[PDB]
Amino acid sequence: SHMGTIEISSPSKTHILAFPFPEKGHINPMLHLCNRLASKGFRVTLITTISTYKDVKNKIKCGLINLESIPDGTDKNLGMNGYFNQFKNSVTESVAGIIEEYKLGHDFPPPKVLIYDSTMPWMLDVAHGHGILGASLFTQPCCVSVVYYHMLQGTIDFHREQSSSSKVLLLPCLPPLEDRDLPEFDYFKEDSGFVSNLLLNQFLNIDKIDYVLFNTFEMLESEIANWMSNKWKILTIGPTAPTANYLFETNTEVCMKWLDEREPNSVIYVSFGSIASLTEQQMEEISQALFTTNFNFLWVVREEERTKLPNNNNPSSESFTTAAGKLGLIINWCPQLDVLRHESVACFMTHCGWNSTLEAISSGVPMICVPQWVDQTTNAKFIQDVWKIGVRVNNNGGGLVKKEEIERCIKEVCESEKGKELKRNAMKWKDLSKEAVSEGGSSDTNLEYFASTLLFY
Ligand SMILES: O=c1ccn([C@@H]2O[C@H](COP(=O)(O)OP(=O)(O)O)[C@@H](O)[C@H]2O)c(=O)[nH]1
Repeated sequence: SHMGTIEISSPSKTHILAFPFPEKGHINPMLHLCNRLASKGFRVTLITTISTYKDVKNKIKCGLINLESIPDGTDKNLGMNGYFNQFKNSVTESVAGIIEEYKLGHDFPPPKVLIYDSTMPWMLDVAHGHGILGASLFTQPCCVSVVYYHMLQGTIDFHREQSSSSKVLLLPCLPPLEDRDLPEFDYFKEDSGFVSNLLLNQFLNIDKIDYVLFNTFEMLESEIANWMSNKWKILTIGPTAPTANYLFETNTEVCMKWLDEREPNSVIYVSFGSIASLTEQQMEEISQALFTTNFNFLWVVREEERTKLPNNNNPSSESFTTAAGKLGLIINWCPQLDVLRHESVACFMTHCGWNSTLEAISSGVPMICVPQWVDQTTNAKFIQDVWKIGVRVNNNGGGLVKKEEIERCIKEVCESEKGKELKRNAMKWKDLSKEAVSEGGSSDTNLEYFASTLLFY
């Protein structure tokens, strides 16, 4: 006869903590990843600052994710330094308290891993200091991330005096990068060094991270992902957003109704993300282009940005018939993924934030690139010249993008034979995007590696 005990380690008895930096471009890929992990059966606790808790609570539906709030640690009114140092002190202690709370509880399994935003690398020390694994979630592509790595290593001169000559930078497994293709820190002026260090320091403890996760897929970034694979065991697990236990954004019904009433491939979707704020002159140039183009438009203009519009109680939305006989809608926020996947959307005029770029890739929507800072410039270079799914506008070579140049790009993407090829390329990358996260695809495999190895004794 036999006698003894069997212990089973399963996703249902495995507790994943996740902690995004409180900006939408960081929260959203983290949330999507939490949804996929919950679907595999894991217990998942999303930790987020109290000021983003409401936004996140309104978005998550059907249940599977356990939500915890922590203090903001900031007030958003101070300058970047201080807003950040207080921030790091505050969330270290509060996440540490959550970790210990769940180690001692009985409703949940003890935490086995903390998934933390890659720009908060000190959270690896919190995870290890409490005896649990640390997964660093990068929310930018491999290609721009490697540029930060090379910048941190201080081997090549990244200083730019662009006024006396033009520089082109060659890094391994990357295309030649002109000066305008480098991640853009000069916009931030005296805080350029601080923003820079934030992104560079993602790599301070790369050798010690238990899981390095990238919201990208291998085929999209083949050469550079492999390069990174040979140095670190990175796991490309993207897109974390679902293909065509979910996220519900506001104004979903409004935008879907409006788009349903347009013709297929008739709408330019315009958004500059959750953070960027364009000058009122830049808003003017974009306005006049969209009001004279041969297409309908849906333009997200955030509430705080309505004052920058050309034009006492800023409307939450505004409906238009344009000078070319088309229809426009300005709205404070939309379900961007549903919008990009709508048959009416012909192209995406974007600031080229990474989530916007990859959502567009996963939706097969070609792009007009109007990058503003950090990784957006590098993303635009890859969108136009590598993936060939969009066109980048030309600034005085920070410079204003004039309506005529915006119109140029709209006509190329939306009217020309070249535009038809960009669309074909975008549908191709969308299929590869789907294959990566389907069973046996590179991202499904890499995410299963993370999930399966979490169970090991
Ligand atoms: O009307 C909008 C505009 C943006 N987004 C989402 O907000 C995120 C923007 O992140 P991104 O990386 O593109 O740029 P960031 O906002 O960080 O500059 C993306 O997940 C978008 O889908 C949205 O849900 N509704």
